[PDB]
Amino acid sequence: HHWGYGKHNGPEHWHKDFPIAKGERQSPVDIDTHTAKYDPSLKPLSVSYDQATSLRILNNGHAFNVEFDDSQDKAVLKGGPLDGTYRLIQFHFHWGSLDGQGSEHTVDKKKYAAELHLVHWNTKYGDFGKAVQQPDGLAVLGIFLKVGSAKPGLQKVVDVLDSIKTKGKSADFTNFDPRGLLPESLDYWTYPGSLTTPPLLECVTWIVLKEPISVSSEQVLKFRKLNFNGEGEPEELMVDNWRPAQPLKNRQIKASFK
Ligand code: NI
Ligand code: NI
Repeated sequence: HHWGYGKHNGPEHWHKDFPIAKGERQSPVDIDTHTAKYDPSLKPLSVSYDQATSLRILNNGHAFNVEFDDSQDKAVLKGGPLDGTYRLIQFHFHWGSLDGQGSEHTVDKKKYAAELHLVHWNTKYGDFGKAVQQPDGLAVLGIFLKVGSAKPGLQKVVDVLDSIKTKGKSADFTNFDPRGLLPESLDYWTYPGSLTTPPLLECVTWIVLKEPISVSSEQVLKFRKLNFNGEGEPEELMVDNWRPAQPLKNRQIKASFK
């Protein structure tokens, strides 16, 4: 709770507390769409969110986390590059100060206005805390946001943010359907990587959807009204909470589509 996104505590500093920041499988990365190899071996991706059950939303001083009840076999990601089954625990976003930046992954160096991360843990390790200690512990579905038409399924999120403005505030947040945040297509890129915030663990199979979602300007402007600070400290708007692209280091990015 000293790391952040600023000049003196941002991404270029994180390696001091977290040496893995300079590791061999760090995220995000630029997705070079011409270099990515179509992989006919990938099985169909399966997103089964019909029983997802949200519990709460928290401003953690970095982003806001929508946390789900993951105590039962509900809200599962499987197939694609995955072996076994991964359970949804939370989602969050990364976004910019301006529409021209905000995403963590880039596509041929293109930055989107924001990116959504749906975080799932491998059920073979029994819970999230043990899964993050394993190289195949997590599967994160990444979805790019562009500014245009509103996303009606985002509006419940946008409307609770005024209740969690500052670091440490949380609220009850039930019956949120994450299916309303998906694009039409499940075409994706996949590669082995890491968490994009400290502790930067190399435990993620990344699945980045090719098709962005559209959100309105007014929706992302409400993201940018959150605060990094806690109440009673100077106001610092919660913007630019994205780590830039890291070295690919001879990993391969595979495409699900030709
Ligand atoms: Ni700290
Ligand atoms: Ni993230």
